[PDB]
Amino acid sequence: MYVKLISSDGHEFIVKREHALTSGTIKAMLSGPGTNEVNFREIPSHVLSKVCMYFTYKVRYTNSSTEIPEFPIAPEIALELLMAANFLDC
Amino acid sequence: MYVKLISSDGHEFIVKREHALTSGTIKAMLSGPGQFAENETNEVNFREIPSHVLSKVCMYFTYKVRYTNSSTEIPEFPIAPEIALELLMAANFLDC
Amino acid sequence: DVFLMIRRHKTTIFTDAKESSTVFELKRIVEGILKRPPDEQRLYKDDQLLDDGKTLGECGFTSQTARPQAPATVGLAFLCIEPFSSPPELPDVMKPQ
Amino acid sequence: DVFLMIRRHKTTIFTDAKESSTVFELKRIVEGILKRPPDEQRLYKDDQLLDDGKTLGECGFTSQTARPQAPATVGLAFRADDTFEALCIEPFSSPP
Amino acid sequence: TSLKPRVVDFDETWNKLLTTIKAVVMLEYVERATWNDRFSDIYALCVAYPEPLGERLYTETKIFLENHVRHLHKRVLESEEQVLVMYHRYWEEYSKGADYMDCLYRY
Amino acid sequence: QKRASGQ
Amino acid sequence: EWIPETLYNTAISAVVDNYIRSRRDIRSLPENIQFDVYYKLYQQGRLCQLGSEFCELEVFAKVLRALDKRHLLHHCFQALMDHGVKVASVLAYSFSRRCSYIAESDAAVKEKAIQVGFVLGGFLSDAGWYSDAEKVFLSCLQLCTLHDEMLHWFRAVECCVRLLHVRNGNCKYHLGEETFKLAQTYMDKLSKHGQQANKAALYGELCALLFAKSHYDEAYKWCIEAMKEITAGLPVKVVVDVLRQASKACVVKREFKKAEQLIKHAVYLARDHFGSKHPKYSDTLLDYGFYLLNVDNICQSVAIYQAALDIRQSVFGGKNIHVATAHEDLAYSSYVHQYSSGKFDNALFHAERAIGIITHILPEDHLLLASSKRVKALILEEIAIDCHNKETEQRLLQEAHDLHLSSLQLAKKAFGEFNVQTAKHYGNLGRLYQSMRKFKEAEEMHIKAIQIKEQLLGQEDYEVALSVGHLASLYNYDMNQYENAEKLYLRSIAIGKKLFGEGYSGLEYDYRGLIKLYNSIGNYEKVFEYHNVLSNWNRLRDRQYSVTDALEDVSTSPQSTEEVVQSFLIS
Repeated sequence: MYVKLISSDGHEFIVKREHALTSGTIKAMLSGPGTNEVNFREIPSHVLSKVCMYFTYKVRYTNSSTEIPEFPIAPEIALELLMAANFLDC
Repeated sequence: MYVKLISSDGHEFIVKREHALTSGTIKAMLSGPGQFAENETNEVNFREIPSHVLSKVCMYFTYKVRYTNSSTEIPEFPIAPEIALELLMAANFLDC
Repeated sequence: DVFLMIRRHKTTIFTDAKESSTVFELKRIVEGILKRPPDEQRLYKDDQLLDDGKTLGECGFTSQTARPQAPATVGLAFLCIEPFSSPPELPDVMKPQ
Repeated sequence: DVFLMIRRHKTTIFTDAKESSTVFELKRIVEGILKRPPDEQRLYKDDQLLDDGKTLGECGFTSQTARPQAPATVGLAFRADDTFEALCIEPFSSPP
Repeated sequence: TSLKPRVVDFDETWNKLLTTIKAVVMLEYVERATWNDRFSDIYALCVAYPEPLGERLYTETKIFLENHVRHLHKRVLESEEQVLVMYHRYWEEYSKGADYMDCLYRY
Repeated sequence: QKRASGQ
Repeated sequence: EWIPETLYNTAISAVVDNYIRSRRDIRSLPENIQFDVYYKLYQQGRLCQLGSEFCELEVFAKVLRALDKRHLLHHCFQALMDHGVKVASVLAYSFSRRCSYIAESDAAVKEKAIQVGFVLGGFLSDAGWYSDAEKVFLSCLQLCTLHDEMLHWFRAVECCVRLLHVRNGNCKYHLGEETFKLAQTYMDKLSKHGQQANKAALYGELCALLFAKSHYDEAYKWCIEAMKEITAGLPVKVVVDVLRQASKACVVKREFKKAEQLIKHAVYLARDHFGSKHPKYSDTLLDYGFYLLNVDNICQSVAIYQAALDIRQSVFGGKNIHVATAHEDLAYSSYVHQYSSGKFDNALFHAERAIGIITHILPEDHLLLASSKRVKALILEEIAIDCHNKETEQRLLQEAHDLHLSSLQLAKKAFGEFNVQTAKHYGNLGRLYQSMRKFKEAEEMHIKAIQIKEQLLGQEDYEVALSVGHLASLYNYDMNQYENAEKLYLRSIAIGKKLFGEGYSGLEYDYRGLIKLYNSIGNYEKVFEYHNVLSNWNRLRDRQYSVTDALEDVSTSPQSTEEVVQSFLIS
């Protein structure tokens, strides 16, 4: 029910499985051989933390009645996070 | 009569006083306690302005005075695009 | 509702909790995956231990400052919370060079 | 009126003279600046010999090729220990 | 060092300029090297990064001059029966000490 | 012209 | 004389010609130099090389600190907006995104960005981009709400006084009241805690919001309250802002003795400080011409909108709402001035221009587009009468029918059924139905027009009388109900001379109508009884016509500040 989300620098970011199913790549990583750890040797930890912060942001705010606040993506992290968003297909 | 402008690296640029008084800062630099003249040649120690641009300022000084209210069309000042920036910063500092 | 991450050394617990909940039930959430006894585990927000008696709202973890996009942080110990990484320092452009 | 850039070592004197004016009075202008005798100073114009006489018309440059927009450099040197030293002018600076 | 904008601490520049501006107003002796140096410090404050310290420079000078004239005011009001000699002695120093300081603050 | 200036 | 160019103006043209290589290093130049490089790019017409830098907020923060050359920035900014690139909406969004990220910071960084917002939002609001300035202020407002001390409460009320101003140029009145109510929440909190805030600029905006919604009874109440808080320590920009809005509420209050001293002091106060070229000076002239048009001083009202337009046509580029607003009012003033002559070709060009601009920059359902749409329709119906081509007469008069109804709907949607502006369209549509030969339909429009104005304004008012004369001409010239028209002409006659005397130039259509009124019901003795009064109107109008232009009427230093306020307050 928890997914071991390690980073390039050996940093784990475990989160609920239903939250980690927002990204289509992680859903594909869970499928096949191997709710366990998945190799993330390319994506670094400082940008994967923001992905995990987005995961709880996406699921909680689905069909929200109120206006959803902007997800903060810092300027120093924006370019690296964008490739992570495409690679994860989040 | 002659004003001895000194660049950052120590290059003197001795030019006539009348030419070097078209510069607002140099006019202000000589006016005041800057008149304690060595002989009749007042020196100006530009701490920040480098030498390669200070020649172009001085070469502008003779360019302004000679062509002032001239009858003929004035040739454009030859300014190297590689130094068009360091001269731009030294064209409002010197007010010339 | 209060969203938080729990960091002991590098494990991170992105699990929500009610603003009126106490620390005791959140400690049971940590042992769900870390499979460690809850009495040994102790939490340290801003290097300060949190009492189990006080609820989440009494520790400053207000739901208005615990948004899902920027959840508040809290430490954990059985502190050695290492930083994630250093993002590449982008130039300020307008700084002289 | 030809504009010149008589310069040695660090000094970069800016003056002017007529197209057909004599080279000797050009040394006289420098004579009244650094208080050196006219025969003491030697004009090493473009690393070639320049006699104390002559004139600017056949000196090697005209008014148009030494315009105030970009005047042509003229070397200078003095005689020390009963011998004339060579010119030692250097480039102004390296513009970044 | 170039004349491009750069970050500069106001206190170090203002203290290095307060001694010159104190001697300029009172018609004291400031060497040619320092007076031409003090023009760059004025410039480096009006184009300082990130915030141009031109307002702080003009406020501190305004406070400094307001300090100075009321300092001269205390040295004249106490000197009764010779105010006219003392005023003009302190006026020709300040009348030249304003135009000279006007040139320093030209930028 | 009979209705004066239009408001 | 052939004077050589300064080394500055030469080095500027040498770094602009090498802009591609030196674009990185130009952004590090001082503010005075940096703006002169960018303005040179506009002079060379290389707007693409320029709008690529103004879209960044940090550069537009640097070129916004050049207060001396702000009048050149407006023309350089407006050129970008017409060029294509949405440099206003990009800056406003780029500020809101950057402002939303420093919410979790200290009071030093937050105050740095709030001051950027107050000069950016103070520029977009100044250039007319009210829909894009509000997004800047709404981000600046939510920075002040995070910290709830006495220091930041003075900025939240500083945003709300500006938010109330960008929500009136955008004609979002229904949000304006909620903004004012939110301001008082941040005003009472600050005022109670031992720090009284100047409630003078803020009440001046309500003098224009409630003026806009035709709440002239409520407008004058806040007109007095605004000027009671005028203090000599206030900025001149704030002080001249209150005076012009106070004049507009006093003029529509139909009291003109107190109105002239407020706006003539405003024009003087906006000319000695701002000068004859700053947009604020032209803004005061626009409200000054409102005073002239309602006091029947129509002769020099055109010359004061043309001055107002020509200032805005030079500072605010081609397609700007402020230029369009001047085009609207100049078209209306030229409409009123040349109504008797019947030639509307300069007036039509101005009215068409004010629509070619507003439709480009505003949505199709904007209130300010409606008021600028009625002016063309008024001009079209007069051309549809003066022209002798029956095919042109019918089609152009039908085009003016679609414009009033479109204009009426936008006013009726936001101002409600019971307002002067809604009734003003009823009267204009009533006059149009008269020209459309729909005399049965023209009856019920004027009746609804007068009944709404009489219920709101009162039994005796200048607007009501001018509407009655529209109905009086209907009952007299083409409906032959002379008995009904007899009381209507007399009703406007008393009100017309009540505030203007017998020399009111609008009485020409009132006295002449009385002559035709008595021509078809006998009683030819009274025909000569009104015939000499028409000559009396001729004598009492041309003699007072000779007057100096209003531009020099204010002259130099006519009165003093904190004296016109006291003179007006006691009366």
